[PDB]
This record gives sequence, structure tokens and C-alpha cells, in this order.
Amino acid sequence: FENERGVQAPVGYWDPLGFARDGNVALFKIRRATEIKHGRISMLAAMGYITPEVTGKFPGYLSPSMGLKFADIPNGLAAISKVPGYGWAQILGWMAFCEISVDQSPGKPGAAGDMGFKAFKVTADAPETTEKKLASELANGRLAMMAIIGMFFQDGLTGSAW
Amino acid sequence: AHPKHMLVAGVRGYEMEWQPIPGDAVKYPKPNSEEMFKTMIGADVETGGEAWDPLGFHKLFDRNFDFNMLPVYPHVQWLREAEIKHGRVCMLAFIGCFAQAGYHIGSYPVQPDWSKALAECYASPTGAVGLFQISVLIGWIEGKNYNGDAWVGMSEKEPGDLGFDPAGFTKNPDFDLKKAQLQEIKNGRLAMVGCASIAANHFIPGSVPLLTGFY
Amino acid sequence: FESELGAQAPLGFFDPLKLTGDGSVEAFKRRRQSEIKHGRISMLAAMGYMTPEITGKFPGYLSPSLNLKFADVPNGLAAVSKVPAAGWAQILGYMAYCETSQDQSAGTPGAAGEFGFKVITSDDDEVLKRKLASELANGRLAMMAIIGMFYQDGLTGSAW
Amino acid sequence: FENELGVQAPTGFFDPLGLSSDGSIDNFKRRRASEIKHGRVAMLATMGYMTPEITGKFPGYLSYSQSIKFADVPNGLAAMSKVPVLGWAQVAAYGAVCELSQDQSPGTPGAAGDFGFKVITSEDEETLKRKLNSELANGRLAMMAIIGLFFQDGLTGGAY
Ligand code: CLA
Ligand code: CLA
Ligand code: CLA
Ligand code: KC1
Ligand code: KC1
Ligand code: KC1
Ligand SMILES: CC1=C(C#C/C(C)=C/C=C/C(C)=C/C=C/C=C(C)/C=C/C=C(C)/C=C/[C@@]23O[C@]2(C)C[C@@H](O)CC3(C)C)C(C)(C)C[C@H](O)C1
Repeated sequence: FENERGVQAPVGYWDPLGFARDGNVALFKIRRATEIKHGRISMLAAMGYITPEVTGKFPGYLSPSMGLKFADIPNGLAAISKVPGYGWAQILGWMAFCEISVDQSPGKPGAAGDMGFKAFKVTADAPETTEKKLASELANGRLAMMAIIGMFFQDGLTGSAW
Repeated sequence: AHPKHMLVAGVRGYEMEWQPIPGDAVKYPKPNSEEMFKTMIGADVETGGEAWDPLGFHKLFDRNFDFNMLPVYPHVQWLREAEIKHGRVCMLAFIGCFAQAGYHIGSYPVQPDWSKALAECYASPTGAVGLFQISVLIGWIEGKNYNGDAWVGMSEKEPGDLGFDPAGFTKNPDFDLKKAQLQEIKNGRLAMVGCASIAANHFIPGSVPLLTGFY
Repeated sequence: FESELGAQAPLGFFDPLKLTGDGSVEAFKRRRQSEIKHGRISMLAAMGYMTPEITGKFPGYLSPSLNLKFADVPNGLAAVSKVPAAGWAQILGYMAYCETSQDQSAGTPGAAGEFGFKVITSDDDEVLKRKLASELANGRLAMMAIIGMFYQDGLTGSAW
Repeated sequence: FENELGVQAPTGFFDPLGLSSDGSIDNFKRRRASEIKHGRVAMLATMGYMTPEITGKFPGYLSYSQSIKFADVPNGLAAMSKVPVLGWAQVAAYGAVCELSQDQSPGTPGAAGDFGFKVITSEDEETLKRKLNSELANGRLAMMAIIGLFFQDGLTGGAY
């Protein structure tokens, strides 16, 4: 498992504990898909924290009936109660649609990270540039996972966003 | 076997018959239905690329031969004809529901609400004549394109093929008519869903969270 | 990659960091498709962001039922929340008809902006190339212009 | 498409964009039936705009039940809201018996203005040409004048 994506310059094939290291290619495929999806969702959450502070909350309502007006809602572990329940339901519904439209399962292309979302347009017949992009996706996902957990803890302990 | 006469419905050797209209020759329908369904326009990506027909409503005409050898249940061709007609009528109905509330044309009583305009135009002395004219025109364009024989799968015309094409469509070398038919069918289903939503909002307020203030 | 359109007399082959990876002619084709599309969109956007100033807003309503008018919808970035939501839906529907009627996949006329507009054209292949390059240059200029106009509308209180 | 009773004295094949494909004989036959019916209806309508003014409105009532009088129905677009709508329904019925009695499907004589009326027919194919082109040119001038009178009534607020 030392030739896959992931393994890089700062540390090599990183495995302080005993995960993998015993063959089990299918288990490694499951763990790689888990890592990729977690990194993607993380990166999104990291942006969802940084952007409402660097630029500012969206210019709209998010609830024209209830008049929440976006900016009234705070940023981070406190919008869980402010954003309307139907809004959270719609967000989770979009996430569920993203999960179920593809068919993540053994062998099929959805189990390696290819979820049909072909944005970040990368061309065929030019590998070792697709591979660099995928490795960057993995590394940024790992960094964003640790970062988003740190941001969760920062908001929780400090009582507010940052 | 049994003689040529005395053959009705379930008797052995009774060929299935279809002659509902007094004045038209008897038509003997084959099962088909499933065979026509397998090569039928529809079944886009939204349901997995396969013909989404749970409950098997397209197979009931085939089951007519097993039930009583009588055309009790419609052929899938009739089902497509009904779907097309419903889609067109519901497109017009949705546009009318959202146009009557803002526009008014004739000497009909001023009724922006869609659920009362029909009755109030019935009551209008100068609305009954107009609705009678609408009814006779619809009856003409409906009996001329009677289909009807699509109930047994022999309509001799593709579904929704009224004598109406003022533009160059269906005749240009380009403009694949299969895509146009699929768009018509899917937009018709969408309009039927929209009309059902309008009815639900009218009866159960807050059902569709976009027509809350609508009639 | 000097000879494939663009590359006008000002500067040469402008790519401080791009297309230097491997060439990848098909990646350049995709980026040219995106460039032509963005140029047409931005030309339309700049024209429709400057015209409501050169010429008065269209005579009419744009929403008789909602009693709106073309003259009481503010020009610019303030119009996104003023044009009726169904109006924006119809505009996006026409855009979707433009984007989905003819195929835009690779190795097709839609992949080079060739849809069949044919109104501004000629038959002299040299003049065809000159007009295509003119369209590309005007599109790039309109991209930068419309971004600058958007930012002028945003930072300031209104258009210009 | 030449020789089809359409080219006249001050004009030729007048198509700035008409007959967009310059073919499609079925489309052209449908357009011929359309134009001839439009022209006949227009001629009648201009005739009925200039008959009541130059010859006083009918002496009767036109509605004994609704107490309407011919001399009380205004001449022009305002008459549509004054003539009892049962009368317009009967006009529709006459139009139906005038359109659906004889077939006018493509290929049939009805699709060429040949509804078996004659009365002002002629005998020689060149005289046939003269009569047919006279009818068609008068119908075109009619259509023009009838929509002009439509707009005169709509704008000036009266028949003239
Ligand atoms: C969901 C988390 C997750 C998962 C499933 C994986 C999966 C994988 N990583 Mg990976 N990684 C992650 C997060 C994750 N990573 C993060 C956040 C970082 C940054 C520190 C890295 C950095 C990293 C490197 C540098 C390398 C890998 C490699 C690998 C592969 C080797 C198999 C393995 O050890 O995975 C098993 C997966 C796990 C054991 C995840 C378990 C998580 C533990 C049990 C929970 C506690 C973690 C954390 C301390 C808790 C924080 C929150 C807490 C305070 C509540 C495998 C595909 C190697 C590779 O590419 O091989 C080809 C490799 O060299 N990873
Ligand atoms: C009564 C109207 C009507 C009719 C006759 C048809 C007929 C047909 N549809 Mg169709 N359809 C309709 C409405 C209709 N559709 C609507 C409104 C939608 C939107 C959801 C669809 C979506 C749809 C899809 C996605 C597909 C079809 C297909 C078909 C064909 C095979 C299915 C069949 O035999 O069902 C005919 C019998 C019926 C439809 C019985 C309807 C009576 C039920 C019991 C009413 C229950 C609904 C109730 C009011 C609750 C409302 C729910 C809400 C979503 C509105 C057939 C031609 C398939 C196809 O194209 O095959 C090639 C296919 O893949 N339809
Ligand atoms: C949609 C944008 C877009 C795209 C896809 C292209 C694509 C292309 N251009 Mg091009 N161009 C553009 C906009 C664009 N251009 C604009 C606006 C200008 C005016 C400055 C130019 C001026 C220009 C010249 C002068 C030349 C090209 C050339 C080319 C081709 C080769 C270069 C290349 O690979 O670039 C790929 C595309 C990019 C690298 C675009 C990336 C855009 C960056 C990442 C974002 C920029 C953000 C912006 C500056 C700030 C916005 C606000 C921000 C704060 C949010 C390629 C087809 C060359 C050519 O014709 O080759 C044959 C050539 O000579 N272009
Ligand atoms: C094109 C289909 C579509 C429509 C037509 C539509 C319309 C409305 N959306 Mg929705 N939406 C998506 C699709 C659509 N939304 C998608 C794909 C997402 C990504 C997950 C998404 C996200 C959210 C969130 C986060 C919220 C939200 C809401 C409302 C709302 C307000 C109603 C009311 O308040 O009057 C209305 C009218 C907000 C809310 O208040 O829900 C009660 C809210 O918080 N939406
Ligand atoms: C050139 C002759 C002619 C005139 C001048 C005329 C005029 C009016 N028609 Mg009419 N018409 C035809 C001929 C003519 N109509 C024909 C051949 C057809 C079959 C295609 C047809 C169909 C309908 C329908 C279906 C309706 C209708 C009506 C009205 C109406 C409004 C009256 C008012 O609101 O007082 C006016 C002024 C509507 C109505 O409202 O009737 C209560 C109505 O529903 N018409
Ligand atoms: C021939 C087909 C056709 C009809 C028949 C039609 C009719 C109406 N259009 Mg429409 N339309 C197109 C086609 C047609 N429109 C096309 C190709 C475009 C280019 C994208 C376009 C653009 C817009 C915009 C931007 C708006 C708009 C609207 C209305 C409106 C108002 C209703 C009401 O308020 O009374 C009515 C009746 C306004 C709106 O608010 O609709 C609710 C509005 O904002 N339309
Ligand atoms: C009489 C009467 C009434 C009435 C009436 C009625 C029925 C009036 C009827 C009016 C009617 C029938 C109005 C249509 C005209 C047709 C037109 C304008 C077609 C134009 C078409 C044109 C100008 C196209 C020209 C082309 O050049 C183009 C554009 C492309 C070229 O390549 C080809 C040609 C040359 C073809 C009232 C109103 C009911 C009450 C009143 O009290 C009494």
C-alpha cells in the first residue's frame, strides 16, 4: 500500500497503528473512499467557517417567511439552532441525494472517489497531472479534517466561532 | 371445438373483439401492450433509464385475455394517449390558473380565483354561450382525433398526433422528434404534478411551500 | 500553440502560468470553448449593463400582474432581487435551451462555439478567422469590463 | 417558386425573409390557403367597415330579446362588445359551416381557395389568371387596410 496516492514527501507510508499493513485490499479501498469523502466534506466545512468571517454572511434571507436574513444567524456550532429545521432538512436531503445518486460499493467507480461530479475539469490522456490533482485533494482533505475538528473545538471552548 | 356461433368471451375459440362505436367495423386485438411497452418513448434517466411502471398498469390489457377475454383494461397505447392528453390539458390548466389571477379577457364575471371561475361563467348569461362554444370546439377537435381504438392498441397513429403542426416541426431533417416527444411527455407529467400541487394547496394550505398565498 | 486564434498583435501568447504543463490540445480546446462562451456571455452582460444608461429602460411592465415596470427595476446588481423570480427562471430556461439544444461535447461544433448563429459571418476563410479573432478579443475585453462594472456597482452605491 | 399567382406589377417574389427554406411545397400550399382566406376575410371586413358609414346602419334590431338595435351598435372594434354574444356564436356557426362543409386538407381544392363559388369566375385560363390575381392583390391590400382600420379604431377611439 506504499505506492498508492496519499504517501508523500513529509512522511512516507504513515501507519503508527496497525491499520492496513495486513493486505486486505478491499478494506483499504473502503478506508480510502472514507478518507476522500471525509476530506471533501471537511474542506467544504472549513470554507463554510472561513468565508462567513473573511467576506461576510450572504446577502439574502434564507427564510423569507420567517425573516432570518442570513446575517442574523451566527457562524459555527450555533447556526444548528438558528437555521430553520426545514433548511437543515433540505441540506441533509441534498447530501443524501449526492450519496444515493452514485452507487458507492465494491468495484464500481463510485468507491474510489469518482462521484460523477466532473467539475475541476481535468483532461484524459494527461495522467501524472490528474494524479497530482488527486494527491492534492487527499492532502487538502486531511489538513482540512484536522483543521475543521480544531475549529469545532475552538468554537466550543471559546463559546463563539473563532 | 365449439361452433362458430355461441362464441362469447370465455368460450374456447372466441377471438377477442372490439367494436364500441356503432358504425365502425369489428377489430380483433392481439395482446401486445408489453411488446409495445418495450419499445416505447419515455423512461429517461430520472428513474434509472428504465420504463418506470410499478403496479404493472401497462400489462393489464395482456391480462384481459386471461380475465374474461374482454377489453376491460386499457392498452398501453391508450395509457400513453391519456398521459399526453392529460399533460397538454394540465400545461394549459397551470398557465390558466396563474394567468386568470392577473388577466381578464371577455365579458365573463371577474373571478381571479380559478376554483370559482368555472361556476361563475356557467351562471353568466354571456358566459354560458362562450363556454358552449369552447365545449363544441373541444368536442370537434376531440372526436375528429377520436383515437379510442388505442384502447386495444390499434390506433394507426402515434399518441398525441392531432392534425396540428403550424411550424416546420415533424418535417425538418433536423429536430429529432423523439427528443421533442420526450420533452412533451415529461413537461406534461410535470404540469400534472403542478396541478395536483395547486389542488392540494387550495384544499390543504401550506402543502406546497411556494403557493401559500395562491388561491 | 501560437497559431490557434487569439495571439493578437498586442503581446504574444499570453500564458504566464497555463498551457505550459503538457500542451494537451484537448484541454486547450475545452478552455477555448469556455473562453468563447464566457466572452459571449460577458459581451451580452456589458451591453445590457451599459444600455439601460445610454438608452432609457424598456417601455413596458415586465410583470403586469405584479405591477412592476422596466423603469422601476434598478439597473445592475440591484436587479437580481427586483426582476421577478419567474422572470429569472425564464431567463435561465432560455440559457438552458441555448446550452442543451445543440451538443457541446468534445470533438463537436458545439465544442468550438459553432452552434449556427451565422449572422455575423462571411465566406473568405481569412475574413472568417479575422472575425473569429475579433469575437475572442471583444469577449476577453468584455469579461474584464463586466467584472470591473460589477465591482463598481458593488463598491459604490449603484451602476457607475 | 414562380408562376403561382403571386408576382404582380410593382413587385416580384417579395420575400425579405418569406419562404425561409425557399422550398417545402407543403408549407407553401398551407401559406397559400392561409393568405387567400386572410385576404377574403379582410376584403369583407374593410367592406363592412366602409358600408355602415357610407350607407347608414341596418334598419332592424339584430336583437329583439335584448332590445339592441342596428343603429345603436357602434361601427368598429366597439361592436364586438355590443353585438349580443349569441350573435357572435351564430357568426361562428356560419364560419364553421363555411369551413367544415367542404374539405380543405392539403392537396384538396379547398386548400387552394377552390370552394366552388364561381359567380365571378371566367372562361379562359388567362382570364382565370387575371381574376385570381385580382382577388389576391385586393386581398393583400385589404389585409393591410383592415389592420390599419383596426389600429385607427383602437387609437383614435372611434371608427375614424
Ligand atoms: C476518516 C479518517 C481517515 C481515514 C479513513 C484515512 C484512511 C487512510 N489514510 Mg489517512 N489521514 C487522515 C484521515 C483519514 N485517513 C487525516 C486527518 C490525516 C492527517 C493527519 C491523514 C494522514 C495520512 C497520511 C500521512 C497517510 C494516510 C494514509 C491512509 C491510508 C492507509 C490506511 C490507514 O491507516 O487508514 C486507517 C484509517 C483510520 C485508522 C482512521 C481512524 C481514525 C481514528 C481511529 C480516530 C481518531 C483520530 C483523531 C486523533 C481524532 C480527532 C478527533 C477527536 C479529538 C475526537 C488510508 C486510505 C497513508 C496512505 O496514503 O497510504 C497509501 C499515509 O501515508 N493518512
Ligand atoms: C393519469 C395520468 C397518467 C397516465 C395515464 C400515464 C401513463 C403512463 N405513464 Mg405516467 N406519469 C404521470 C401521469 C400519467 N402517466 C404523472 C403525473 C407523472 C409524474 C410523476 C408520471 C411519470 C411517469 C414516469 C416517470 C414514467 C411514466 C410511464 C408511463 C407509462 C407506463 C405507466 C403506466 O402504465 O401507467 C398508466 C396508469 C396510470 C398512470 C394510473 C394512474 C392512477 C393512479 C392510481 C393515481 C395515483 C396518483 C395520486 C393522484 C397521487 C398523486 C401523486 C403525486 C406525485 C401527484 C404510461 C404511458 C413510464 C413510461 O414512460 O414508460 C415507457 C415511466 O417511466 N409516467
Ligand atoms: C473564462 C475565462 C478565460 C478562459 C477560459 C481563457 C482561455 C484561454 N485564453 Mg484567455 N483571456 C481571458 C479569459 C479567459 N481565457 C481574459 C479575460 C483576457 C483578457 C486579459 C484573456 C486574454 C488572453 C490572451 C491575450 C490570450 C489568451 C489565450 C487563451 C488560451 C490559452 C491560454 C490558456 O490556457 O488559458 C486558460 C485559461 C485561464 C488560465 C483562465 C484562468 C482565470 C483565472 C484562474 C482567474 C482570474 C481571476 C480574475 C483575474 C479576477 C476576478 C475577480 C476575483 C477577485 C474573483 C485559452 C483558450 C491565448 C491564446 O489565444 O492562445 C491560443 C492568448 O494569447 N487569453
Ligand atoms: C430549486 C428547488 C428549490 C426551491 C424552489 C427552494 C426554495 C426554498 N428553499 Mg431551498 N434549497 C434547494 C432547493 C430549493 N429550495 C437546494 C438544492 C438546497 C441545497 C441544500 C436548498 C437549501 C435551502 C436551505 C438551506 C433553506 C432553503 C429554504 C428554502 C425556502 C424558504 C421557505 C420559506 O422560508 O418561506 C424556499 C422557498 C430555507 C427555508 O426557510 O426553508 C423553510 C432554508 O433555510 N433551501
Ligand atoms: C369573426 C367572427 C367572430 C367574432 C367577431 C367573435 C367575437 C367574439 N367571440 Mg368568438 N368565435 C368565432 C367567431 C367570432 N368570434 C369562431 C369561428 C369561433 C370558433 C373558433 C369562436 C370561438 C369563440 C369562443 C370559444 C368564445 C368566443 C367569444 C367571443 C367574444 C366575447 C364576447 C364577450 O366577452 O362578450 C367575442 C367578442 C368568447 C366569449 O366570451 O363568449 C361569451 C368565448 O368564450 N368565441
Ligand atoms: C412566447 C412565449 C412567452 C410568453 C407567452 C411569455 C409571457 C410572459 N412572460 Mg416571458 N419570456 C419568454 C417567453 C414568453 N414569455 C422568453 C423566451 C423570455 C426570454 C428568457 C422571457 C423572459 C421573461 C421575463 C424576464 C419575464 C417574463 C415574464 C412574463 C409574463 C408575466 C406574467 C405576469 O406577471 O403577468 C408573461 C405573461 C415576467 C414574469 O414575471 O413572469 C411571471 C418576467 O419577469 N418573461
Ligand atoms: C368587419 C368587422 C369586424 C371584423 C373583422 C375582421 C374579421 C377583420 C379581419 C382582420 C384581419 C384578417 C386582419 C389580418 C390581416 C393579415 C395581415 C395583416 C397579414 C400580414 C402579413 C404580412 C404583412 C406579411 C408580409 C410578408 O412580408 C413578410 C413579412 C415576409 C415576406 O417575405 C412575405 C410577405 C410579403 C407575405 C369586427 C372587428 C369583428 C367588428 C367590426 O365592427 C366589423
